Amino acid sequence: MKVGFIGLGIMGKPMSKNLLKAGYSLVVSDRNPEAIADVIAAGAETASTAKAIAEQCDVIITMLPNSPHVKEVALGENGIIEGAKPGTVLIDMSSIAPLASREISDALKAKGVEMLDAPVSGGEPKAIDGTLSVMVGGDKAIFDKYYDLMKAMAGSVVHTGDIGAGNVTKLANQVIVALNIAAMSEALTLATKAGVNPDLVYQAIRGGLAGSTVLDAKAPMVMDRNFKPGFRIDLHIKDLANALDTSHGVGAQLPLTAAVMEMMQALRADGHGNDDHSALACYYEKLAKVEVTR
Ligand SMILES: [Cl-]
Repeated sequence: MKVGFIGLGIMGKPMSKNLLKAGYSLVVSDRNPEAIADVIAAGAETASTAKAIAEQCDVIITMLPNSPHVKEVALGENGIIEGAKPGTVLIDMSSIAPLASREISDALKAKGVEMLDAPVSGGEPKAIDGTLSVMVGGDKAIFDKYYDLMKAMAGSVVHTGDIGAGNVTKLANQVIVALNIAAMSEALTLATKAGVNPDLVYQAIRGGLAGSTVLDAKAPMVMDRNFKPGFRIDLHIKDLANALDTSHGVGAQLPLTAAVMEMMQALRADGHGNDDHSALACYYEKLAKVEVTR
């Protein structure tokens, strides 16, 4: 097993380093040569194209921002499909529209290339420490074959259905993450405006029914004025767009997501698109005229 890994960003880079630590041999690529250099310094090899990675690796992980990027890497000129022999597996760990996962899977299947959609959750801290949750769609046999590989980056790896089900699960995930952040922001801004120190609020509630992974990850960032990604608002906008599109296709009911989407549009318009999604707090701060600080 040489394992391909394409996309060495905020999530991808630490994930690849966990695979190296677990003893896997990697051939890596990214648009940033410095990101490649960092991962080769940890033990990886590299190649000049996705096609060349696919020529050398029986399994390839992608960790990319959106469907256009995955489509270019998987299907485009010098892409995976041009180098992959029948039986090669793509594990796309990107968060992309479920329809796009299915489209890319069908295109790869025509060449005999298999695919799992295995997006993740846990944020940069859990990408680093290897305790991500992974949620996967595709064939059970392929899931079972690469469970250990995926588990080397993760605290949990769960099969959720056929191809695309990983990304459907990730849409549900991203609805929860956005709303949990917004809810934290709404509540902390209320308490601050009403004259109670939000750090004492955080300490007081974190152990009860209001406790969450978002609360412990993001309340400190907000109060310390640290909005460095992390996970950019612009990427969360793409995920909510996908969630809303899916909801409108199947007739689900997404009122709170629809509201938080408009908040994120306001944040993007006010220069916060490249901030961590904890910057949802800044929306509330600006409307309530108070800052949530230590
Ligand atoms: Cl997408």
